[PDB]
Amino acid sequence: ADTIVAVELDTYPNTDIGDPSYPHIGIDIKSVRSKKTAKWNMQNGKVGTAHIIYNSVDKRLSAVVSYPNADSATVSYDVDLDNVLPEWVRVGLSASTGLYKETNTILSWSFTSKLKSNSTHETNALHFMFNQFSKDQKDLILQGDATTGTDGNLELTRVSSNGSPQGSSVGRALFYAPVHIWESSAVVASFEATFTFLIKSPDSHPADGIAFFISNIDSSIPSGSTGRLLGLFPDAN
Amino acid sequence: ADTIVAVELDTYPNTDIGDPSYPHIGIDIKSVRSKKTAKWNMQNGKVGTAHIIYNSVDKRLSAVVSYPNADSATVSYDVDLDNVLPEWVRVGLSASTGLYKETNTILSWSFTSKLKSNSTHETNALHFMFNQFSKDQKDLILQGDATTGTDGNLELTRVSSNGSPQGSSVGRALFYAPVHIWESSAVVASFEATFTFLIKSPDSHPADGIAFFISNIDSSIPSGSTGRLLGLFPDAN
Amino acid sequence: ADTIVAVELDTYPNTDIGDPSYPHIGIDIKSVRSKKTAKWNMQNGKVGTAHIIYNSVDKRLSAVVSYPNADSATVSYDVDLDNVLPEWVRVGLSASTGLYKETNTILSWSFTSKLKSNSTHETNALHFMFNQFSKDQKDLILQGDATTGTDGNLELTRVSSNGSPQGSSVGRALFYAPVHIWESSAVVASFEATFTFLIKSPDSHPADGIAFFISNIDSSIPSGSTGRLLGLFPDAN
Amino acid sequence: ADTIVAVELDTYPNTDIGDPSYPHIGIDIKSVRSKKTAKWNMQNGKVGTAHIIYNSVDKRLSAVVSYPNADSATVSYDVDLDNVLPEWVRVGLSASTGLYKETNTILSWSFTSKLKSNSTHETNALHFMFNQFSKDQKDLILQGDATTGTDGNLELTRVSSNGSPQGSSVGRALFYAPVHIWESSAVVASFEATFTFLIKSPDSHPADGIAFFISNIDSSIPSGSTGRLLGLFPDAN
Ligand SMILES: [Ca+2]
Ligand SMILES: [Ca+2]
Ligand SMILES: [Ca+2]
Ligand SMILES: [Ca+2]
Ligand SMILES: [Mn+2]
Ligand SMILES: [Mn+2]
Ligand SMILES: [Mn+2]
Ligand SMILES: [Mn+2]
Repeated sequence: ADTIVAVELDTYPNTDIGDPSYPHIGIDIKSVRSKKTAKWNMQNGKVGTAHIIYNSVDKRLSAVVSYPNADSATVSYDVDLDNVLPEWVRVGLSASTGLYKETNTILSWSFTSKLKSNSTHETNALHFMFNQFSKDQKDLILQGDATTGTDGNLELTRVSSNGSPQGSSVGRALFYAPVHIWESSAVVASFEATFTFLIKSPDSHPADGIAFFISNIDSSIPSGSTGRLLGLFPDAN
Repeated sequence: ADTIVAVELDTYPNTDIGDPSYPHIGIDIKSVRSKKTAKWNMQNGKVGTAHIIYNSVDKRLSAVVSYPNADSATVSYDVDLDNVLPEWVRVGLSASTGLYKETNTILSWSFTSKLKSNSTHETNALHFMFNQFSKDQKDLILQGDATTGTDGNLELTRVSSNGSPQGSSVGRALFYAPVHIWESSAVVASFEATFTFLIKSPDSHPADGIAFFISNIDSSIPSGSTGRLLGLFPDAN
Repeated sequence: ADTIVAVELDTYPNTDIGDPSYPHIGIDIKSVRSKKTAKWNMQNGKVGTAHIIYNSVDKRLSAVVSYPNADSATVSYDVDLDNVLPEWVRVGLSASTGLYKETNTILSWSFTSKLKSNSTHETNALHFMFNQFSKDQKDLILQGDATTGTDGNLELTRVSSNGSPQGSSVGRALFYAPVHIWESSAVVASFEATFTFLIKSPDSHPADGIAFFISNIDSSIPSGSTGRLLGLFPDAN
Repeated sequence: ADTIVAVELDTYPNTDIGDPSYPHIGIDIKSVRSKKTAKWNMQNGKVGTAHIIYNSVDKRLSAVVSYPNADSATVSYDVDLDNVLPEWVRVGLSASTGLYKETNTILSWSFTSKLKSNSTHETNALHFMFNQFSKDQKDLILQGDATTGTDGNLELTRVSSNGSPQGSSVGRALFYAPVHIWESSAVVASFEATFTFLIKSPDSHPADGIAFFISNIDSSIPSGSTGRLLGLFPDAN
């Protein structure tokens, strides 16, 4: 099985796998049963923004989510990612629906990783920024039901020709290049990610959510990971 | 009196003001008596690099210092800088000598500050990078004995025409623009700084050190702040 | 008198000073009588974006302006800016109204300048990005009628309490730090600027326009530079 | 056959394929017979830096090469790259030796590509920066004799265990992700690249050179492209 670290924007409360009884933001370390959660006042049909930050000095994975005109939600968890993830990873976005559903539309995604060595300075970095997505977006690896180019956006889960979200859908987008998150000479390693999203549903109960994740380079959607598993995990262990 | 937050590279142990009995890196919050220190294996005559990082989510000021071919030193301290510093600040480098002395030569200095609001994204930033310093470096405010342009470097303390460091010297360089570190709409604020330095002395006992600092916009060198006060503080309280 | 280089977004045709008979984008080198113009299909009440680029190898000042859903306009002019401007400059935005009027609202402004020397690499840079403007925006020098903070924007010219633009108005905003555009060791120097603007008028004939400019560090609004002079020039020579 | 655009640092004069009678920098558009050249005072055993710049407004490919303590060389050529290259490309470094030889050592490589659309702003970008290269550099596609990790560098051509360059060698390194250089909504597209290199030879006549190139995504070393063909072209047409 893959190795996954993720920040989830979890729209549906599954209380038997430890979700709180409300939409929430969570930090997931090798399990869908988040290590830490915070209440998230999710707004159906509004564009929101998520930010994720980490560095190897402090060893704290943190995230913040907001909408215009609204207060933010934040969550943090102390974890040494070099003890969880391999030295080379891929980074991605994932989303799912089940019997309950929503659009999982990404309007923008940026990421920056840096490795500073002890050689005079000495800086190594990767940065990408998407503010549109075209039909043939060659620097993304699309998995499952994910598509690019409809209204210039990344649709992680299936949307009907009329714009209605579909149930029982899972999809992911991974950046094409592998990312180097640990190196033996690094004195500080850091990453930051931001994405803007639009979660809409005809229903009072949207599901299931969107996640930013970091994985082994060869990660793939686990079998049966629709719905509450967010396209990330094979089971709810 | 000014308000100062600083990361010190303290080359001389002054044990009556709480220094450990060795060169050390420290976090200074409104006092020269560091809140946290770590041992620093300072190398006379070699070029080193310091990194300083902070964000308003985690509220942890951290620093790392290294040389080529050597292990690093690091220090961290939990502090909410919005409860210490004003909303607008200046950022700078400071150094001093006393009866013991050293060169306090800066070869490069970079800084990045970001304020992310809840408006769609919404990013505000300041970045500067110096890898040389000319004679008339109009975007630096020089204080005390600091000069620019000798061998293209920033000499924080006085150096004789022959290159020998002088005693009883203090000097600072502040970036010309004020820096916005808090704003009411910000959902995350962060800063990072890096500088490369060359501390050389003819003597077995160099003094006194170099600091990266953040201050009120109108900060000036306190009277009598040569030597152990690092050009930062009026007394050792 | 100041030394001015500017890219004008000129909303009102003043045919006796060489304007074409339509709104236009122009390159202004020490005169309001542009060296080069292109037709600009200005849209009253819509948010547009302008981009300005230059480097010292090619010695060509270029600009592009667009709106969403519309084609762009572009203009270029061959000019060695080191023969026009001093080594240190300030950069700014300017706008005016006369007997005809418009809002001259800036929603965002970014700028990047780089000087690459022959020392190993060796990079020097300044970057700033504003996506909001607060009431007390200490890193801007405001001149004339310019204000910050109304709806989070920079209003270059006066707007009544009800939002109606006023006539006979001029205002500018300059970045606080001086900018180094030439240095003796530089092997390549470049700059890029972007700003987003909203020009609205109740009238079929808006005036007078918005400009991005580069000037001597001590530049000030010339006497009598409302209307067709764009807050930039003392006369129409 | 591949489609190649390159900037060559050509160390050996092959006068029957149009080289000038001295080391030179050149712009190569689909042929090893440069469209434009300039004299290059190459220094055996010294670290140099090359810069390459282009944008779609001006349609001018320019390059500058220098050493510390020395004057620069520059070359430019007017060319619309959207009429030469496909919309998606890979970017790379190439080098070769023949019966004459040199080390073709890369110490650093950076690249930035940007696509600005007419949507509010709207920015898309890719940036990478290498200041070291490890043994298993997963974000580089190595071709031919290229290796990474010896002394932390990228060795494009073969070097014996003792550090002597070998003859009859060719090697390339391409960034792993495809790069988007044209898009239908872009109003400005640009790229910039920088690399630092060390060309050393025991011989009074080093050969053959180093190039930065842009190619179809599936580009490979052409058969027989050692020596004067620089790992780029199948023949000297
Ligand atoms: Ca759930
Ligand atoms: Ca001390
Ligand atoms: Ca006019
Ligand atoms: Ca040749
Ligand atoms: Mn959950
Ligand atoms: Mn101390
Ligand atoms: Mn005009
Ligand atoms: Mn040639």
